[PDB]
Amino acid sequence: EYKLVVLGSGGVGKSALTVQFVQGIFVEKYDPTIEDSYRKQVQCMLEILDTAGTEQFTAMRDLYMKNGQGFALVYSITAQSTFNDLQDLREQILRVKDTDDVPMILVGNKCDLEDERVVGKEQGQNLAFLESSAKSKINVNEIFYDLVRQ
Amino acid sequence: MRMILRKPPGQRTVDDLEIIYDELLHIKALSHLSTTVKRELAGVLIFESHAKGGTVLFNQGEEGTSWYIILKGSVNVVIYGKGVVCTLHEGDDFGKLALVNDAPRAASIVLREDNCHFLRVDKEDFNRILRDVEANTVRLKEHDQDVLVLEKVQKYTVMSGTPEKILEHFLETIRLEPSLNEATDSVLNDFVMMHCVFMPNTQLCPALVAHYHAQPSQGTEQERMDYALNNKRRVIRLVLQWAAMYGDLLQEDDVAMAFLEEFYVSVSDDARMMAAFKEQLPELEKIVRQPIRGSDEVLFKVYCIDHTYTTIRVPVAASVKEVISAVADKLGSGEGLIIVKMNSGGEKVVLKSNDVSVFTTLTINGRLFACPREQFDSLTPLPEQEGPTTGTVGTFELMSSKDLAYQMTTYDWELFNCVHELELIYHTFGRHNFKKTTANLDLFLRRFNEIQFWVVTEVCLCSQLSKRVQLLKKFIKIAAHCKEYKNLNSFFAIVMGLSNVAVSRLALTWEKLPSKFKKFYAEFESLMDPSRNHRAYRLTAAKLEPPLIPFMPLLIKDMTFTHEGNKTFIDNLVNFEKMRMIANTARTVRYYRSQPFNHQDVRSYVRQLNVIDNQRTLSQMSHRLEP
Ligand SMILES: Nc1ncnc2c1nc(SCc1ccc(F)cc1)n2[C@@H]1O[C@@H]2CO[P@](=O)(S)O[C@H]2[C@H]1O
Ligand SMILES: Nc1ncnc2c1nc(SCc1ccc(F)cc1)n2[C@@H]1O[C@@H]2CO[P@](=O)(S)O[C@H]2[C@H]1O
Repeated sequence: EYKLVVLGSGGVGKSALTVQFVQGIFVEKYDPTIEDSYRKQVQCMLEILDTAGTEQFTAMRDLYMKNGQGFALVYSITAQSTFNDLQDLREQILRVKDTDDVPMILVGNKCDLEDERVVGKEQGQNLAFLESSAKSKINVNEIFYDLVRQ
Repeated sequence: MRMILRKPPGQRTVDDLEIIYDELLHIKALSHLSTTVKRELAGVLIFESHAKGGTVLFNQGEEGTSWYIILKGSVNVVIYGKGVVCTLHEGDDFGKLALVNDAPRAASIVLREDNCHFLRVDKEDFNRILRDVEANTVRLKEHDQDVLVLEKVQKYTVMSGTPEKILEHFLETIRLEPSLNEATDSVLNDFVMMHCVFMPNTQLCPALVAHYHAQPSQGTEQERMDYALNNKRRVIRLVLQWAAMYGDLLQEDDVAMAFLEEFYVSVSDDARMMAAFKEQLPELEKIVRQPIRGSDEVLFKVYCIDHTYTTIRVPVAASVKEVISAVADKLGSGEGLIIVKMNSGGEKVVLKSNDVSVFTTLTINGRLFACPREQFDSLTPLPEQEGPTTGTVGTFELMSSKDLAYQMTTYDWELFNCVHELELIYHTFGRHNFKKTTANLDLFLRRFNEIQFWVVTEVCLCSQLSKRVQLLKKFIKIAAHCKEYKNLNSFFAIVMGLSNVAVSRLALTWEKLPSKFKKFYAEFESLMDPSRNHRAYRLTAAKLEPPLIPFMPLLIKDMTFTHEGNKTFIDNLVNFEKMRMIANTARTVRYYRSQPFNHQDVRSYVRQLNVIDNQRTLSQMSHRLEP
């Protein structure tokens, strides 16, 4: 039993990465109301706790942070503001569970589209760094692999 | 061979049956079936021949009594108002859909050429032999393209299709018999609710008029008269379901109001001229905290950088561009303004020109700003945003735990019933795609945060440790009463308020709380377990009977993931499977509100909460209460 959390601002691709990992878009219909909606056995069982659609309710992310063990700080490489929103979420993790060190990974989603890219690869490297793409299936599984190892 | 297949089922010999079976092995329409099934079909399959081109096999609207396979020649699929929609050839099969769904024929089948041979299986023979086994996808085609796709999910249900065909399908399958009033409405409900996504009123209303005036292209005078009359009865029925779904929201739509007013005129004129619609006409005559409407006007303050404000008077559903325009009018400017939301914590979001009805999407203490882009980084919060500096314990402590929870649930129900079902659809798919308000949903969702931060505010403003222990006790009791009243939303809001970092930090307060309430709260926290898709909550809500307020953030999550997890279109066709799932989640809300809910000073307090929503401020207050 493992519990991983996906964090970031809206329009980043959190939900797209979550579905694409647990089941996959299109190939099967996605029902988010059943028991195994966010659980995937990969050997170990992983539950993905995603803040997508509930960002306005800060209590939801805190509850997820409390129950979380691995964390994914995701941003869009086409959005300047989204990279700047990551600093606060990083701090908030080390407050709810009251710890010193926490297993986490930084994620740069939407790496497929370059003619709209305003955020380079360099910036995320200084702060685990991955340039993933939910729709192009790039590095989708890799994100959740690092967290179980840590 | 032909003679053998022309013989009645009960007149076929053992040797006849063997010869027929050997022939069935060469027919490709049957190749996916088992030996067992094909042996049974050998004594049931009827050979049918017709010599003349233009001979009618069956007509649109008739009962589905047979399933056909083409041995030789070709047939035209003919639909009223469309002509020959497509052609079927040697090896193709037709007529399954009406047979299995017990629905009328959606088309006529007419021979394309001279001398056509068919294999036929009649209804009762099809249902005992082929019903479960012959599970081929039903694909209705127009212009060599799929137009409707149906599968066994036992009837074939719509999986995908064009808006026009989906509408045609749901119109034709309406059963007008009074004993099926509930069953008919349930089938129609998905389309009626979800059409705004794939077939907006601008398209639907003209389609309804056209369908209402559609005339059959086949049959005797009486037969044609009867079909057209029942067709009209079906359209009226759909219009009634359509109008009921909108309710008061029709006033927001000029096209829909114009359609309905003219539709009533049409139906009333036809009723008096044909002596028909005696039950439906009076029903149609009826239609021709209070919920906020998109056309309602608001006096809204939009702030300048120096903290002066412009008061604008615009519709609730106004776009950001319309807001910018209204601001620019009163300030007398034409110098590139942008609209930005600002938190009490200084967090800023630039609103897009496209966004509609933003007034109610602000955080509890959020404010709206208008500034040139150069000013964005220099903006700073207003004092009025930072919340109260003194508590209100001296007021609500004198109020009963039961009285507070009851007045909360009462107020919550007024807000919950103000939310229209369609607002859930608009919120999920994006307000800009509809240019509609979700103001009622917005304010009800903000209520969850208001209650949460009320808890944190009062605790953090309570200097005396002894009285602070009395607060934790009281909030736990208010939560318990809320849970009893089936207000699970406000219940989780208080619990999460107690779970807040600034409140959970106060060890000296929690320690001094009696173990009776320590265990009560720990039980509440376990109900919040996100494990197995919030199984603890889901089972709790499932056990409860109708009049209940659900955990709203999880409802918004379900909807979000239904939309993002599923494509709206599959092969350029409407993914109706997705439409059903969204509709089911909205019907869950309808179920929760299907039954009604059963001290002015307590009412006044509960409805006028003044709250801190700045987390930094709350943490700082907490750190000086208990270092
Ligand atoms: N079973 C049918 N269901 C619907 N339409 C039929 C059907 N059969 C026909 S053909 C009528 C006909 C047959 C033989 C003949 F010598 C003269 C006329 N039609 C004609 O084919 C036309 C195709 O275009 P529409 O505007 S739907 O009108 C249709 C009818 O006039
Ligand atoms: N657009 C349509 N609307 C209504 N009916 C259509 C339609 N298209 C068809 S046949 C489609 C098809 C065409 C070529 C092919 F190889 C396989 C299938 N049909 C066939 O015509 C029958 C009319 O009676 P049903 O019991 S509703 O079953 C229908 C289908 O088998």
